[PDB]
Amino acid sequence: VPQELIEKIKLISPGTELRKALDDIINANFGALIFLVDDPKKYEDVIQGGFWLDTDFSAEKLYELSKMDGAIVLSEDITKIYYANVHLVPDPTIPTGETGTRHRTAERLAKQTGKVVIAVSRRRNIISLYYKNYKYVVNQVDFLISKVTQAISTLEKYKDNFNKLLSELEVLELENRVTLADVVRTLAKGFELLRIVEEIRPYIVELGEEGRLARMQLRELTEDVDDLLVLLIMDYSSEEVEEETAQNILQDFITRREPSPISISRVLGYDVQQAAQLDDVLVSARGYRLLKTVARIPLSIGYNVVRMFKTLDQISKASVEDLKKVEGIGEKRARAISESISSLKHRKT
Amino acid sequence: VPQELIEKIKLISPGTELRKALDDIINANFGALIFLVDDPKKYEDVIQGGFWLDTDFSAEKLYELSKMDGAIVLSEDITKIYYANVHLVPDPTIPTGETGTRHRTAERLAKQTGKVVIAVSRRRNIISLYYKNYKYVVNQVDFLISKVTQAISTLEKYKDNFNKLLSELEVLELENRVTLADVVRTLAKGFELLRIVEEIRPYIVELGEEGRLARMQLRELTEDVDDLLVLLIMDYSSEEVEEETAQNILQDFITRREPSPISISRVLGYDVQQAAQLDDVLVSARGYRLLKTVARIPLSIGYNVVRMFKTLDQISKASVEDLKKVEGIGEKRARAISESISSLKHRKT
Ligand SMILES: Nc1ncnc2c1ncn2[C@@H]1O[C@@H]2COP(=O)(O)O[C@H]3[C@@H](O)[C@H](n4cnc5c(N)ncnc54)O[C@@H]3COP(=O)(O)O[C@H]2[C@H]1O
Repeated sequence: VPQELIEKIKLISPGTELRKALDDIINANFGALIFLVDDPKKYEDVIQGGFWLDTDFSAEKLYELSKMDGAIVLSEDITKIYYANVHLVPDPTIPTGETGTRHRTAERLAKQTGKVVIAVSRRRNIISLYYKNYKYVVNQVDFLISKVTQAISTLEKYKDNFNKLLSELEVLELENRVTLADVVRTLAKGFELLRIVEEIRPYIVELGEEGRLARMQLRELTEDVDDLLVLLIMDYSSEEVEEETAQNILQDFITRREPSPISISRVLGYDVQQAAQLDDVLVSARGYRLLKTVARIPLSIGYNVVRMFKTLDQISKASVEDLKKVEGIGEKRARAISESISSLKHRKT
Repeated sequence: VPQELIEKIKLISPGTELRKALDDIINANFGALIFLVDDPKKYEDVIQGGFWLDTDFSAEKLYELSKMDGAIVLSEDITKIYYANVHLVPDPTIPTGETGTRHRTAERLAKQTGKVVIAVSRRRNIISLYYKNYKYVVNQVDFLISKVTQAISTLEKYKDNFNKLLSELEVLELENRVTLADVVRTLAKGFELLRIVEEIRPYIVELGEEGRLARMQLRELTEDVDDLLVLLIMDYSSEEVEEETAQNILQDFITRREPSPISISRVLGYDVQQAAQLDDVLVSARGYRLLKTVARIPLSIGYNVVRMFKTLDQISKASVEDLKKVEGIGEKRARAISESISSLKHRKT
């Protein structure tokens, strides 16, 4: 959905006075055909008859005017009502796949002038917005809320399985018994989880102000998942990898590439052709995840720590004095690192 | 019914563009509250909100605008539509005998402003017109046509009886055997016939263009009745009476006074007590009726003939030579008088 169309869709999203008027119109089963233009004079060839109003916009005014047949013309910023009861006459030769005089008119006029035209039939509860060559059907809140609520419920389920996988991976990581299969399984679940978020995004945007709670729920459920996934990529990829490369790996699996076991392992730098092989590849975390998340060690400085020790296992075998031999690590960083790892190994294993 | 009010009625009578619109409004069961003013700027105290239109009036525009709630404001000559969807706020203290917000509003505004206010309820088919302290309910054509058709059919009956009484009196006149009862009976039916005409007149006016055939029918039926009644009064009044005085006698019995036997005989100049005495009084026609309607002799000249011969009876016995001794009667008029009378006697008696 082009950013261009997205901007127009906001004009009729829950929260706007315009949308408030369209909802009333739908609730009353009145129909509507609205043409948005800033300079009516320039479009006098497509606008016939009706009443010249040139008055300040209001949702109540639009609703009342919609009781009359014909079309209403508003300024593009929806601050002025120019005409009411007009006959819109776009070029008949313009191709259109719409049905009925009202929708065929709206599409042709939108294509012809490059402006927005809103159509609402009396029988249905949807709002059809035509811009240029785009057509976007806007749904009622009830339909959206239902879809969004089910998606959120679905996400809770994915997140729960994700936390179960992560907790088990945590134990293995601390015991240095991690296999490629363990990592791949955790990443795949994390990728699948973030995909759902991406897919439900448009519904939430279309919800406008009625999507505030939904946004809060999504944020609470996926708060630190992206970072966590990036750190897993950095900790288990075949060879050293930057936070940028990892972040890119994440974006690829959430959209383009499909999160399949082999595909994920392959992108991580492992040469595998069968899923069964995964349980045969032993891997060791570099330590980035634990250093940043638990030890609260900045990634930049973390590269230094991994530079010297290579793996979390070797980092947990170092002492305060030993750890301080790394640039950026003082008695404080050294303590945080050492104490945080030792504490986890005692509580988790 | 005041003339200043009859003028306003014409504004919504069948045939006008305004009435065409109101008929449609009624057919669609839309309601209507129309305010007719000349200077829109001067009523900012009773007119609130709505849309300023200042556009040319048309029946279709009014109809379309009546779909919205509220009132419409038109110019007094029905050439412009000033406002639509407005809230009318007349003084609440002004007395009103109307029921419902719309009609109470209409009567108050008309009284407060001295202007015309038209109200139409959604459920009923009558147009209520308010002007100053007047209220006139206009009916649909179908209701008016039924009443008018009945009245005409009734007039046909009275006219048929008038014609029979007239032919009977004609015989009696030619034979000089007329009694006051015969005269009064004929005049009575003639006064009753013209009264019916007077009572149906407002129905005819209210029919507007749709009353053309009705008017033609009333004219054909009562054509020369008035003249005939005036001539009878002149021929049978106790003492010589001027035409104007006869016409005034007619006007009175057609509106004010009641055409009862004794009453008519009284006004004719005969001192009668009981209606049974009428058959006892013998009277002789002066001759005006026959001289003017049959001999085509102007009243100014007929006076001369009566002045000399005194009665139709004597006139019928006068020779051409005798008649030519009268001022205004030459060989031509003498022949016409003599021949027209001898012809009637031969044919009728
Ligand atoms: N001051 C008041 N006191 C008690 N009830 C009140 C009221 N004001 C409004 N209402 C109630 O609301 C109903 C509908 O109001 P509405 O404006 O839609 O629909 C109205 C309106 O479009 C028109 N109308 C009435 N008075 C008007 C006024 N002063 N100015 C402009 N339009 C008026 O006639 C329609 C029907 O009138 P109706 O009385 O049958 O129906 C009224 C009445 O039952």
